[PDB]
Amino acid sequence: MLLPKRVKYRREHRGKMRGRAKGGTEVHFGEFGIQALEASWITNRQIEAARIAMTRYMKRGGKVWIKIFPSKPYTAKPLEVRMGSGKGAPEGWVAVVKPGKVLFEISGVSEEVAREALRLASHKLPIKTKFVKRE
Amino acid sequence: VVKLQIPAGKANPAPPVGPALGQAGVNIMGFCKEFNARTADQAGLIIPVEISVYEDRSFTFITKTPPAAVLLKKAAGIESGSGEPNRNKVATVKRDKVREIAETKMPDLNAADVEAAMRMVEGTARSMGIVIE
Amino acid sequence: SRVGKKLLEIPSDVTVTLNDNNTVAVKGPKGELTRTFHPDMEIKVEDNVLTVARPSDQKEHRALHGTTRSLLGNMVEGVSKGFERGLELVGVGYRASKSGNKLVLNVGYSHPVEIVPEEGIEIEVPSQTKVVVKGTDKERVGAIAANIRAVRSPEPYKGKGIRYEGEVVRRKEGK
Amino acid sequence: AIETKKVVVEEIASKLKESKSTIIVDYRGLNVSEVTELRKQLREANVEFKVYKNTMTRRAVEQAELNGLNDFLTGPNAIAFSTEDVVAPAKVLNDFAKNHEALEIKAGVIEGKVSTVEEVKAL
Amino acid sequence: MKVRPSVKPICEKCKVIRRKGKVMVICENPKHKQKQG
RNA sequence: GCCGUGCUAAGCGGGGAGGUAGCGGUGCCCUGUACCUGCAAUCCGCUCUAGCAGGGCCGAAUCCCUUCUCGAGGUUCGUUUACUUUAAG
RNA sequence: GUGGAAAAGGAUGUGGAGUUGCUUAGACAACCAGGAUGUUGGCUUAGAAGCAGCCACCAUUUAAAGAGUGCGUAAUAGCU
Repeated sequence: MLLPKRVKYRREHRGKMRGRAKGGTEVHFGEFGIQALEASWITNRQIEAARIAMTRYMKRGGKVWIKIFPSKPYTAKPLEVRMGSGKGAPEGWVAVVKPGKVLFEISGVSEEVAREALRLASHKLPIKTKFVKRE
Repeated sequence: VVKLQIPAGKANPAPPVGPALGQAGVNIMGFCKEFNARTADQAGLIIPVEISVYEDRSFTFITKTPPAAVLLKKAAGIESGSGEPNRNKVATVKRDKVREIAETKMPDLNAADVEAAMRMVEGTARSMGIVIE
Repeated sequence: SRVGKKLLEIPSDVTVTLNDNNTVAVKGPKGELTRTFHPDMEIKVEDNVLTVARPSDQKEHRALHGTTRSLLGNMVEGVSKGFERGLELVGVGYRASKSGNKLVLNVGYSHPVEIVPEEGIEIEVPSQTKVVVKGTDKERVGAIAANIRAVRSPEPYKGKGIRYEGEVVRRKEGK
Repeated sequence: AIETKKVVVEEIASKLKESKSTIIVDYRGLNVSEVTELRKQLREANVEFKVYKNTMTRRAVEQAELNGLNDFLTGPNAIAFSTEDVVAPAKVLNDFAKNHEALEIKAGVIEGKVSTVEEVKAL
Repeated sequence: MKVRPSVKPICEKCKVIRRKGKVMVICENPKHKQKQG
């Protein structure tokens, strides 16, 4: 449940994704990070489910270090209506994710338990995913 | 061979030991007099008795020294020791008492020396947190 | 860590011959066993020395090269001494006995079960419960033993029916 | 791998000042037998006798080549090594002979160990 | 059997056998017997 | 101890397919002439083996142990009837 | 029968390119031996001693025994 408390315009374009991420190409703040390889939309519920997976498995840590925040609203028309007559109502929020984006960062937890936590939470996201460690 | 930690209180009835004495092939009541005669030398304690049956159907009974930390409860004054490890420490035992307890089991133990014996009693006492002075 | 290039030897008085390119016939004191392989293998018989030779070392050539030496060695002690599988049967009324050249079982069923050995592999009853199969080839002895076990496989709740000599069976408690 | 070289050279330093040794085969290692043997050698003599068992050919030839090149028979299998600096054994060797012959496992009917020169009938 | 398209060893006694085109597992515990597809 | 005055309690059935190296019990047979409600079997009270709450007991032991019994069941054999079901002749 | 229809996920399928400990002072397996003592770890079960858990992480000569990974009504067995 991650919410921008105020937005200029509550309806905006769906946008196009292509190419790698502009920033967040390296894990810098924690010591083990997780990376996206394929670009897609990731929602509030997916961020929250991954965070509950990581925190509840590790039961300890410095902190969780979510590295993306959803700002894009997406809209839906009400069900079974003739298509047109204006853009629909805002339904939820989406963090746009390009490849080469670190999604979650981990510090202070050892090798195999960090590997297990990140696998357990990367199974809860729709995108193909790779582990990474800090240089 | 079987082991039985027979106390000095009661060795007669069937609910405590029963078939452990029954299935050995030796009469249970026939050796209770010898068991009580051996126990009355060290009465007030729990003596382990090993019962061994040879190939010639001969029965041998060997009594041994009582287990460790039996006198530690009497030195503490509390019958049941602290079940929480190493933070509830009531029993403060002098090293003279530790040396006496080791000296009582110089024949029974297979430890090398008195230093090995005080290491043995440290390893036993560290489970319930008994202070050795 | 290799079983393929180790050496196997005829222990005593067991005759071996190669009558066709990859058909080997072995006559020991008990009987004669003859088998046929694909021609990619190579077998050479020195006096009390058997050597195997593969043309190339690759994934399934390694497998066949190992298994032909294992097979020939296993059948040569089989033709040397024969081989035993014992079968116990556990139950208060379960019975198995010998009827002529056949074996009869009565375990749970209204009809008795008949086993007819045809390949000259013997079955004997030293006791009512213990039964033994004795034969030349490990494959056929295992097949007959499995055929006896399939009459009644052992059941988990009470140890019952046919079982092997020393294997463990699963114990499930029924309340 | 050089820790092997340290334990080799300290065992050479032990066996150089070692005067006598006794054949013990490390098979049939039953607990009552080995505890009674160790307690009775504690009774008989000092603790100088060792429980070391490693008998690979890199060890025995390296011990033999400086002194006592008779370890070819003790090369295979497993033979524990006993070191005796204090008092010449005689009644101790007779004790080993009698408790090997009156049950309590065998020693190979005296394989022999070269104290200065000994191959046969260490008594 | 457990016909599941995800087959992984549950307990450490399990070992995987590549059999007939379907990667099964076999274990002493019969509950841990499964085969994909 | 002749006994009398104010009062009691251990205790008021077991055996034999039973359950824990564990007693009681809601099949079964017995003497019953010894009391009643509940819990208690793909189960409950429960551990010197007494099933757990109260009361009907003059009230202490003839009812706590000892030849004081055969007998009412659990048995390798029953070649001694004979029935009944599958088959070596 | 891919070619000649399709995903998250699963795998000792297989061909290439690497990295890393053992690597003949004898490795990984196989077989033969070893598996104890304080100590039956407490304390609720007069049953638990690995058969539930407040719970330690000792020392012996061991480079072998951890107060323990396993048939086991609860220990006691060919057993790992």
